[PDB]
Amino acid sequence: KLPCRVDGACDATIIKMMTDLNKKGIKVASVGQNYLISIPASALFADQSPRLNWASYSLLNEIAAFLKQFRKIAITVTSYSSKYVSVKRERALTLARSRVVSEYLWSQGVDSRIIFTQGLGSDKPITSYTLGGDRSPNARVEITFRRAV
Amino acid sequence: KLPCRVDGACDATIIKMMTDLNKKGIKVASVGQNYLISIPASALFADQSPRLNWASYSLLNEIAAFLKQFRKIAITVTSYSSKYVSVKRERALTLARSRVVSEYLWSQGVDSRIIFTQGLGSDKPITSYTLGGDRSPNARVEITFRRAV
Amino acid sequence: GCCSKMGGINYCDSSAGRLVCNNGFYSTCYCTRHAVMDLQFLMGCCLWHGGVYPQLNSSGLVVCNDGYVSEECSLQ
Amino acid sequence: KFKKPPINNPSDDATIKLAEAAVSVSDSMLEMAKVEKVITPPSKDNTLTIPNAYNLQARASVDWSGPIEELTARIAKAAHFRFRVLGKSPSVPVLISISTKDESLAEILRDIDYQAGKKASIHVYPNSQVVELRYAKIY
Amino acid sequence: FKKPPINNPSDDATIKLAEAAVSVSDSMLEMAKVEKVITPPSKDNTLTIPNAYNLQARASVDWSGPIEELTARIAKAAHFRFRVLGKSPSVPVLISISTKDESLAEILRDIDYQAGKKASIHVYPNSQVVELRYAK
Amino acid sequence: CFHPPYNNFQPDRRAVKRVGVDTGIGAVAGAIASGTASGTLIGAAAGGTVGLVASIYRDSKRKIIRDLQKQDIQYVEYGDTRTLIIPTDKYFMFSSPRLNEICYPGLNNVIRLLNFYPQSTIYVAGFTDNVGSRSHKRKLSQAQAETMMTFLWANGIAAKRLKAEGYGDKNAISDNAIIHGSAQNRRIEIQWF
Amino acid sequence: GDTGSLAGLQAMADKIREMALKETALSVGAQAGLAWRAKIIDEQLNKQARNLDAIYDFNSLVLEHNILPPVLLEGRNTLNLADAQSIRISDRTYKVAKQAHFITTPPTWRQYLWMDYVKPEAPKAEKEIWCIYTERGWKNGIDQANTILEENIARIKEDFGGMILYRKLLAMNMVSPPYVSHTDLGVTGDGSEIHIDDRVLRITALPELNVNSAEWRAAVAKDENALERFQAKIVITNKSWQPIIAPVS
Amino acid sequence: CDLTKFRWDCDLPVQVKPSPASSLLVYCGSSYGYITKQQYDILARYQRASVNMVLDINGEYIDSPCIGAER
Amino acid sequence: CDLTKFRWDCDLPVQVKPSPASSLLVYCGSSYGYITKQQYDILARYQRASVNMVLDINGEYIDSPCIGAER
Repeated sequence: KLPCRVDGACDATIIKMMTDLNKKGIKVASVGQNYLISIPASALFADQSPRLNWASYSLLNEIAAFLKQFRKIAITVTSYSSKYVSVKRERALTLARSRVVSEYLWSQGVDSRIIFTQGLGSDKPITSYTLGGDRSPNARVEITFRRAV
Repeated sequence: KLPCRVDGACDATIIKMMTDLNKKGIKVASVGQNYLISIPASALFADQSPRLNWASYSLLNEIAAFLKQFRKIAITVTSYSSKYVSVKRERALTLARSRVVSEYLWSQGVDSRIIFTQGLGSDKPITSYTLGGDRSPNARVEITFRRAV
Repeated sequence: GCCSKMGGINYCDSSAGRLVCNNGFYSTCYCTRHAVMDLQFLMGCCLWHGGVYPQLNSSGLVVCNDGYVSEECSLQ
Repeated sequence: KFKKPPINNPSDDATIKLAEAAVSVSDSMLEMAKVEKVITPPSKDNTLTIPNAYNLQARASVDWSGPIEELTARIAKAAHFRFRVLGKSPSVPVLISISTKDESLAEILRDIDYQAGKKASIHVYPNSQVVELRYAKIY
Repeated sequence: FKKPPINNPSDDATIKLAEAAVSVSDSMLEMAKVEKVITPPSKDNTLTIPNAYNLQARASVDWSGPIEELTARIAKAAHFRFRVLGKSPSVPVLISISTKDESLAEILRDIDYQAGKKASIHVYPNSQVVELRYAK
Repeated sequence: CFHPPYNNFQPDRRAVKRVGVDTGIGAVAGAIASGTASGTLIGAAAGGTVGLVASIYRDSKRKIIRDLQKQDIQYVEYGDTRTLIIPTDKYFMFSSPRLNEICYPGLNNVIRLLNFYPQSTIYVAGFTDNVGSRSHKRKLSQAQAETMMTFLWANGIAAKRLKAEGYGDKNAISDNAIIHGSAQNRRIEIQWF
Repeated sequence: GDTGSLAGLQAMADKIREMALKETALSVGAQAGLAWRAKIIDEQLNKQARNLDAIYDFNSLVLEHNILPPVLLEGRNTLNLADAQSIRISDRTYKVAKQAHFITTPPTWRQYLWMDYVKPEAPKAEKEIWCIYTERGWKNGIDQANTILEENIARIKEDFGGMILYRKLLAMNMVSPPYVSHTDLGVTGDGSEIHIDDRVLRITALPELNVNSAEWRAAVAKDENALERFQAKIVITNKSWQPIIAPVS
Repeated sequence: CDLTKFRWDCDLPVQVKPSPASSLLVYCGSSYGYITKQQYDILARYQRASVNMVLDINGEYIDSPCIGAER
Repeated sequence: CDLTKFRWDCDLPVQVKPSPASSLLVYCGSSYGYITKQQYDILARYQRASVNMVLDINGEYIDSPCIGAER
């Protein structure tokens, strides 16, 4: 007479999808209620351009399914990239990338009241290995959120 | 207890008659609710004269059946012809042709509140190939209307 | 079950309304009726009008608590 | 074959009636907006009170139907701006409902201020990095 | 392979509904833009953060009562002197500050804002004094 | 062999791909049937000829128009003024100038058909229904028409051959007071000579 | 066996007697069809819930003191044939259907558009025309549910349009705004109970249409031409999109 | 204008201020200009032929319908 | 500061008195100090990057959150 769980979400599905994304190379970590999905920009975009490959839409689809498995109030999509031309260049590139990823995720309707977007360019890397372009480890897209209750 | 369709009109009949007229050479096109029947003047009239052949009355009967297949408020019969003698000459010729075709169509009672008529002579051709008389592609009679609801 | 492919149901956290599984992960399953459910389709007559007025019916009319007559529930 | 371009999915008469009513409502809205703008055109833009700045150009796609304060606090937190509140919050909440997609935090704060109107007002001080929501002095 | 929006209007009537909703929201926003009266920052009759070092100290207040008592207590906590210029009204000017972590400058700003035109607060930092000026 | 999003606006190779596959299967069949170099050559020639005729069929203008009609795009030829009517409801993101790249087969077919007339002058006109404000309808139709014109120009059409204009609810091919007529009024018209 | 679908209703059974069968089949079909159509209507409303919230945004029309603006009804070209030799005509009539009042929460579209749904449990001229007549009853119930939804839509449209019309008339000074007064008591109470900041809000003047036609304000919009704008190659150009079905009247 | 050819393409300059030479009103949508008597006559001829006469400024469409007004 | 490297480690001296040179407030938890214009700008940059900027004195943590205040 009342729902026994949040609609369309299963614990087995969440665990399997985290395992699959980690196997693929998308780092899905969860510290406390905080969840992080780190996507290498080489698996989403072209070489230092804000244009997703048509093949990357399947990856964006699995990430959208993972986001739909949870209830949340606000997600955050942040972009970082290696230094290519100028601070303004990488900043605009990262903002555009976050805009596009968030637009697709918003279209693939997730239970998210707000989806914030930002691109810091090359402000906060996660590795000292800065050699490479979009293949660099610290050129990535972070989707971070907190499970709501 | 109530009619299931507009009396005496069928979708299969409309499609069949559109196909048949297009096969014959009378162009029946439909963009939106707007319908157009372009009739070559050589299939209706004589050589630059507003006198139909007795054989063309079967064609006019098919066109009258097509017009009767729809409910409408106003049809428009327009005439164009190649330049033969003078501007006033083809204007008068085309007005007479529109008058005669409209009179026959009106007599073969169609569901049309108004049947407007006009002849612009040689004002608006549809083809750069102006060689010929009544065999010219841009010497024609257009029956244009809008299906009502 | 609910905490499948996790360890299993550890305990129902009534403060949040959800189950807590054998790892630190919460469960999608509710354990109390006061859990936050996205209830949008609610059955019953005279919603948004005070509920069905509890009177012994003489006709098939279902009258709501504010006097409005629920035509979609009344007998025909 | 004969076809015309827009062959959409089947539609229901419930949606059809809702669409006609919505179009009539939109026409009435347009007429009242036009007549009121003619009667008294606006003179001041709220971009004076909410001046944009860096880190206020972060973007957000919001879908919110609750009280104003929580949404404004979330916007300020995402903008790294300290959130301050002035005035006594009224007993009747200042409900707002923003349904946008991918527009900057300054634009969202401007929309929130416009929707609040005479009940509440949002200001942004970028020198002090402060987003301030003030409830009007009614009551 | 990219997928279409799950909430995409793909019905002949749903599309019209969605455009009507867009137009209604646009007209409401325009109406609000015309209606709203704003005060430019230059012409804002409100207390500006006094920047006084002693006043920047954080505090925690839960008060609902006369303005004079809370203003005097805030001034004494800030170590400033306190004075009142004007005649106290019959009905006291009642304010309410319920904050857990807010500086004394911002608390005085809120006190002034809630006082409105019945009373105002001025802060002299060179000669450290909080003045509560009543209005007649 | 073909990138789904517009193939990077690069020339398309259905003909060469189809003929290559046809010669491959013909050569395989001939080698199986004979076991000789001459037989393999005969099979490869048969595959080449069958691929040639198949591509001649499949690259025809009539087949392109049939494919556009299988998609939700209408083609009208009155005299020598040819018009493609493309519904914004299917080929545009809702109430936005953004092209609907999920419908890339239709847009590619539009480009292929327009490539058959290298000298034509193309006018791209945008239309919307009656819902909304006059200025809103004008701006939205103009933006959609310009996006379509830009797509044409990017796919290999000169900038001088293209003009983009956006009418509101002005020129209606259907009754806006009814749902399906209002739907038919939402379209982009591409006219060329 | 299912009352929630016409298929199950028909599968349930897979002049006086004839007429009784017809009547009972119509009766059973109508209620099931009405319930099912109400359920589908509710599903559509919930699908379009956010758009309906945007359209019928009663919250944005709320006046200063959380007062619901009155509902104004307008009619034009009014005529009444009182009898032979007497008619009364009027250009426009404005009426106050509902008066302004204090509210604590803005109204929502569910109070008007929601259709109540309960799954109704219930059971040759014997089970041969029964399926025909229960299908007829199903269609009748669907039509009845559509009519109920249409009336609900009309009611919400009347209320929202009246509120918008009040806003428009207040812009043109054809109505008076509601006048509210606050009595500001101090700290009120005794040793048992006190209230700190006691205020009493009272609508001392309800809004009303003013008959002083001199005070009304006409509003005239305009459309921008090439005034004050214009190489400035102002041209009437033929080269453009030309409709296929050109002379349609 | 060239009125027959095939595409009836032509150009009508528009003068905004009501000059004594060009004082005939033309309503291009909501934007109105003034033209001469011969220009009005040929515009009326095109209107009879039911040809769209959109107003273009610097090659940019501004307003669709043109209808002759008081001379 | 060095803002990219890998660990973005850097140092911001704090002056307790509001000097004319350094008069921009920083609220390190409940303990507030004053810094310069460039220091405030780089602190705001680090805040945008969302980096904890705990206040340390003599190598001892005192108060974690740093938020820029009135200039």
